[PDB]
Amino acid sequence: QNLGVKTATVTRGPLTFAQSFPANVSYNEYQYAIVQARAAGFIDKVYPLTVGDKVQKGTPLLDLTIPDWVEAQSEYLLLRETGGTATQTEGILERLRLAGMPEADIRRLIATQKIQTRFTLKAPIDGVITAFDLRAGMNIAKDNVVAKIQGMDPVWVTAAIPESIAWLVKDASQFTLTVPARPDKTLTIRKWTLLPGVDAATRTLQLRLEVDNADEALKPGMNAWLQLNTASEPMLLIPSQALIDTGSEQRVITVDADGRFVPKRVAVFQASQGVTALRSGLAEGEKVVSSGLFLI
Amino acid sequence: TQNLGVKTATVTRGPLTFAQSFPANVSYNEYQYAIVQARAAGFIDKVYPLTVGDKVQKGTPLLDLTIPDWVEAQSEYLLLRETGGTATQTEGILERLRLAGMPEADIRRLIATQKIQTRFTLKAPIDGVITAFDLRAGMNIAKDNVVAKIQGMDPVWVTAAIPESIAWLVKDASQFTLTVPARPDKTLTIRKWTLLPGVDAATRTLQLRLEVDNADEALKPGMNAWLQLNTASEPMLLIPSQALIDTGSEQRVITVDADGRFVPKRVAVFQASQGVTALRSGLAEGEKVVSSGLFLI
Ligand SMILES: [Ag+]
Ligand SMILES: [Ag+]
Repeated sequence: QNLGVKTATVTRGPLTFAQSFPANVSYNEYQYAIVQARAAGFIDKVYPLTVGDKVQKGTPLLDLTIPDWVEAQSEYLLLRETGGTATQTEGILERLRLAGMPEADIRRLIATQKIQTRFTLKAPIDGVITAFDLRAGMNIAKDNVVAKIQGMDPVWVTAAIPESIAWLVKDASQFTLTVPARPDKTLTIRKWTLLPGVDAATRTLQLRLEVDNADEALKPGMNAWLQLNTASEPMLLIPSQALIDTGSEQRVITVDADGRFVPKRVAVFQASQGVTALRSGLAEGEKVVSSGLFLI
Repeated sequence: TQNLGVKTATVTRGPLTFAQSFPANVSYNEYQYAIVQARAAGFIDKVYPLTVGDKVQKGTPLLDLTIPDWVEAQSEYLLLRETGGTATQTEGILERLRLAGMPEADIRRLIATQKIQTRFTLKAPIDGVITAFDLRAGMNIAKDNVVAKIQGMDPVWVTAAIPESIAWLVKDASQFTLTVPARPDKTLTIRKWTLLPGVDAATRTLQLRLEVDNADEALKPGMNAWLQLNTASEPMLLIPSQALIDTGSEQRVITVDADGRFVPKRVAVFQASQGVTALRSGLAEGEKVVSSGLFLI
């Protein structure tokens, strides 16, 4: 009959299965930008760039020159002399932007008057080079590609999930990202999405995850770990401490408010995370004692 | 757009079923063993052609043994059938003997054959397999001391290594499908099952105690046993997979309003399994669709 004790109380609810997962970083094929040629032409310059550097934003990649183009921009040129009604000249200018002449150039042809030489092309978005090293003098064709850039503001980690435990995930907080390379502050997490593709090896769905890269502290192909938390159909819960056995016997403390205790019988369904859930034995609201201590 | 050598399919709500094979190691149940112990001090005789591990067919002899003291009273009583001592007296000692531990089938022989009871054999309780015992000949023993053990085999234990994550999703014996490389044979029926809530700290893994019906006795333990388990999923709208199509960013399939007129409806697949698929969103509970179809542009 002591009372240097602590009170506990039975509760209904689910558990929380921990689970760490292997994750490999990735570049979202969405936050990228490519620069393509308006139409065939030839090249010039090409700066001190390799397949992957750091462009600051809108900056030169290479000058280039185009034949054919000129043929008409000169034909047109004479009309401003041979009194060809405005509508005529205009009709050929659109017939040029058509083929694909930069608008800001045409104003410059019309103003500076001197036919349009070569015209450099600048990188659209800040980012990181990928593909491109081609240089000097090359013959190209229409909308053919010339180079790519990679954005880094958002990033991709793709953990490999078991279908069996798939649909138990429906909120971004179940996830807890972590990285060996960068402990640091946070690993905040934009949005999550699940490619319903069943990697036929182990029944595994690729689980895409756009992560906030601002401080740019991450490259790709790194090592990334995913602490996921799953749950369970709710069951009668009790703190583990307050449970005891050692053999076929399994059960603990009933405490009806009269401060009087009693041996009640419970069969643990499963245990996890320092607390246990009884398949059967107690009642929704019943009170039990954890950390207690008293005599025979 | 008009053929009809087809087959009709109808959308529905419900769960999927996740397959999953698992490693299992057979085992003997520490409940299906028996030990034969002595009633009281005595000495021995015989001891049959048995080794530490044979095949007892059930209730059968292990050895006969001789005991003194026992005699003391069983002779005293023998005179009360001559010296006219009320039936109540005699019977009072017989119980006082079964008390000490006298085989009921032996007393009948004491009363019938009359000849005081020489020695008396002891038989093996349960069908099984001998474990411990090789002791033989003539030996001095004491009271409830042990003599031999046996291992039952009729019920057998297999224990799969289950992940808690998936744990609670199992509540019926039929999800279990047992298979053994060694013995394809007929069935592998499965008495009862149960979970030992001890989380194997390595991988978050429970045990999965399974009592399997070993009748034909075709399984020793330490064997290889595979457990094809099936899980489930919170209910979602289903469609036969045959009746779905894509190949790129497009994903959707046949809507068939009763007018026999079809239409390209757009659906989003949550995941697939076991030959059917489940749409996160897209169609309607009971909308009609076509599997096994086939027609033109
Ligand atoms: Ag449950
Ligand atoms: Ag679903």
